[PDB]
Amino acid sequence: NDKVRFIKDELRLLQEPGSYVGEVIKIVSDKKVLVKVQPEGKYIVDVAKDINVKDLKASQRVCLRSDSYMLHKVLENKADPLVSLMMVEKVPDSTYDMVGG
Amino acid sequence: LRPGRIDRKIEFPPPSVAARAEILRIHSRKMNLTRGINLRKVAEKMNGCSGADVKGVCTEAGMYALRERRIHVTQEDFELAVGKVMNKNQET
Amino acid sequence: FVSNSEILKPFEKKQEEEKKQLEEIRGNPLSIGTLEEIIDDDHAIVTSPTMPDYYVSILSFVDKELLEPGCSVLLHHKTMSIVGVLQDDADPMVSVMKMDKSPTESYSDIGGLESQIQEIKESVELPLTHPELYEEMGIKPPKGVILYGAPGTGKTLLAKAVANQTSATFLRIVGSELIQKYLGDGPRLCRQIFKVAGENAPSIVFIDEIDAIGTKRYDSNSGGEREIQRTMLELLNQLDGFDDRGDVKVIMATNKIETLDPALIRPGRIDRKILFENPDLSTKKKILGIHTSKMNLSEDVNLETLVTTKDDLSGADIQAMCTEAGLLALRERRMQVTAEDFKQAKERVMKNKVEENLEGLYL
Amino acid sequence: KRIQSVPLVIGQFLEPIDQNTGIVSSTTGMSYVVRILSTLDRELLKPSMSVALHRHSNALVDILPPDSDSSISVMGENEKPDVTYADVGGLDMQKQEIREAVELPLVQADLYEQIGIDPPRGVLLYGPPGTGKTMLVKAVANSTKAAFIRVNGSEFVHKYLGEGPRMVRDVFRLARENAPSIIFIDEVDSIATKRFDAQTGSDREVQRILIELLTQMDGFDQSTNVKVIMATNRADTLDPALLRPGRLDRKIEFPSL
Amino acid sequence: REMFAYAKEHEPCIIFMDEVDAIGGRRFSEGTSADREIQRTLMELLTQMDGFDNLGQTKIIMATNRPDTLDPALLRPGRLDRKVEIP
Amino acid sequence: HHTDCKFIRVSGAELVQKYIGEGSRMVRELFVMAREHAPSIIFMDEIDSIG
Repeated sequence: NDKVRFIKDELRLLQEPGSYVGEVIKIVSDKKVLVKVQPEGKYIVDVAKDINVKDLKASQRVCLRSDSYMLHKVLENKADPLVSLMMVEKVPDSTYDMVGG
Repeated sequence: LRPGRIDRKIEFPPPSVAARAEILRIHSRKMNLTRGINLRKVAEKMNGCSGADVKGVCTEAGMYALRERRIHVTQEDFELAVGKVMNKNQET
Repeated sequence: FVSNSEILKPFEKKQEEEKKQLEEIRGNPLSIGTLEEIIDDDHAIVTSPTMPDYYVSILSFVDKELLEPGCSVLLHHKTMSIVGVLQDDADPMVSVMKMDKSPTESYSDIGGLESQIQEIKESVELPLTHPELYEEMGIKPPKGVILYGAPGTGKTLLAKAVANQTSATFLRIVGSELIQKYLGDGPRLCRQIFKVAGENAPSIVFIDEIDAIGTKRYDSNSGGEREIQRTMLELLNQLDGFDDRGDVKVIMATNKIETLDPALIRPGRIDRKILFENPDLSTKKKILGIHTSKMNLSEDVNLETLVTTKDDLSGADIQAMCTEAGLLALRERRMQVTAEDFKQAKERVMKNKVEENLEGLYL
Repeated sequence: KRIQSVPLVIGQFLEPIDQNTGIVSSTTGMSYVVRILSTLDRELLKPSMSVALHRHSNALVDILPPDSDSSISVMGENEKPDVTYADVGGLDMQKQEIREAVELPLVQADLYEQIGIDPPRGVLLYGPPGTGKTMLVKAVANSTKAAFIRVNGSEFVHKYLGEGPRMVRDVFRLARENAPSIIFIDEVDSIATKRFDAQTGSDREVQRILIELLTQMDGFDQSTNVKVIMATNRADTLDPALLRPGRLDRKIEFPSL
Repeated sequence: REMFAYAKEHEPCIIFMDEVDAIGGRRFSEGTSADREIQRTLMELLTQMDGFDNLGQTKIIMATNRPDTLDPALLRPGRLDRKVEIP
Repeated sequence: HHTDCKFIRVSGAELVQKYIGEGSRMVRELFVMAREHAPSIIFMDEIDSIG
């Protein structure tokens, strides 16, 4: 029955405007986080009441809500390669046995 | 060149017959081979080859095996692989 | 009781009413943008990262002095009005800038140069540490010093000890980084160098190893000979045409400064010309004891013995033998370095490591 | 699932996040995070799979079939064959190397696993421009008679910002559906150059066009069932980073004089 | 691509070129202050006369003040077959 | 590999870009990448012309 009730109540969730995509840059003591949206500009929003600014840092992919324009949760971090071209190789496979003579 | 920047200067000697003998078996260790070949005889025909030329012989070793449609690499492929690599170094 | 009613009571009442207005003032999204220009009517124009254009009125939480063309401010969602100015923290632009705070250096390791130290200390460290000498006398200290001499004299450690005692901002500009691939970025870089150094403290400007424009040598960066003047004259106009009271101290040093344009040296602003030569047998005895102070030496090793063997060597050649002697004993892993390691180390430095040319010789 | 039934915004899937929740990228350029419809599943789609989005809310509605739209979608055969391989002589030296690195792995993929040799994921071409590089590729398309994709190097550039990178990933998706697929890019040096990569403050980056080339090729070709053929002018023009291990190692130069 | 789009519609069409000193040259990419628009412009003129698209009813008349300012790749056969000199 | 480090190359061709404040930052930007991660062992690429 709960599976049937959740599907019939999905119409309210489908009509929700959704959320944007942005990255965290810096924070302040006012609980206002700086979110940089890739297609759009930058927007300073308020963190959720269930979270705080202690778990937020620079270069963090998060979820920015649409209608209320506030932070929801944290998605993922920033990838290892940065800027234009960044070569990151940790613990290669080359050893002394691979080099003869 | 003056001290204070580079504290150690290592001179790399060019590969030799005894040097390329142990290098040839390492690059060929990742592919199929045949015990009927010789490690120091193949490197003896090559003279003045760099480390990329040794890997080129190993890389081209499996190319000639695809023409005969066989899963093994005999002495016939090594003789054709060296002749192709030696021509690339003497060209240009 | 009486004062708390006239101080704490009206203050807490205004702060609670101000926070209630912050919800209507500062919205949820709080869009931002780039400020272009301001007008005396309290109206400005701000451009968001999406490149729009708007004209609104300047609201509270900002003044006329805090507004500068080219800065970033805070906007509003529906009305697009300016909420206030947003200061820029965590360095102005670049985080890899050579600016540091109180590095580790002393005057004991630079010993032997005191003849050349007295000139640079009075023109740099003295006005910063004791400003009452130049201000009360009426003289104006020079705006910078320049160094010249043979390579290997250790001209880098001369200005390194200044940053520790002055306890101020210390900047470094590589002479090879002065130019840029894109034409026009040369003066744009040098303009930002003096801009950052001029905002916070007199500080220090130290430029070392200038290969710029000298005997070409860069074929991957093409200036067309026109970028040569625009990049170099930018450093000249900042040391002459730029208005300054003598706070900015710019130091330039490299192997040979004679190949540079003497007009770029700007004579009369730099009153200190310091020359460096090879030390004698008396000075090398003090320099050798510095590098061997933290080193464990055997009983048979004598400091006066190695100095006698040293012939035509600079300060960098002495440290090379102490480093090489430590590596020779490192292979055998000995606590105290014996005398046989110093004998083999001093021979390899002056032979393979140091290549002694004839230059001017005529025996 | 039938609530919408009306015009929908074309989306593209990116990464899974939560159960019945995923991030999507609309063709409008603005990425949104919505919830996956209950009748759908995260396993029924692909990381690069293109989906549909609601008109206003941009919520996920229906998953489009595994085919995309760039230009004509390039089915690959319309009146294509004209000449054959026998009509061009003298290239038999370079023709044998291409047929072994292109036509051979598409037929028997187990030959490389037995000999222990990693087949190149594609083949480049070098030498003086304006002579060859169109003769050998045309002979392979007629001899193989399979999926073939011919897209110009500068064709990936679109008048819209976000449309450029979206059309790059859409080419590799069509090659994954049909196993004997050959991707051909004529004059790739337009979007791939030595340095020159930073466009500074003109529009965004434009490096993303090159980033998608390195991202899609390095993440795909796990079964080595897709090969990419590119033509250029000289070697000094192309990005030298393309010859590193882990990506295409093939180098073929047209003999001069 | 818009000009050559009318070749398949109207078959008896001949597209001219008027005194090209710029987009006909080679000028590979080193620096050059983001020339990619002109760089890709050269790639389009070398596309329609190269790729598998077949027309045969469309002629390309290109006029210039000197052959040295033109891309040597464009001067190769397969694109400009006959060079008519007007001394 | 034996030192358990992160191998990072240096391409001197792309180290010079043009931005606002980042123009000359890209040259020495690789220094910061070796700060946050101590096991660097920076390697140099694109040495000279081999022909």
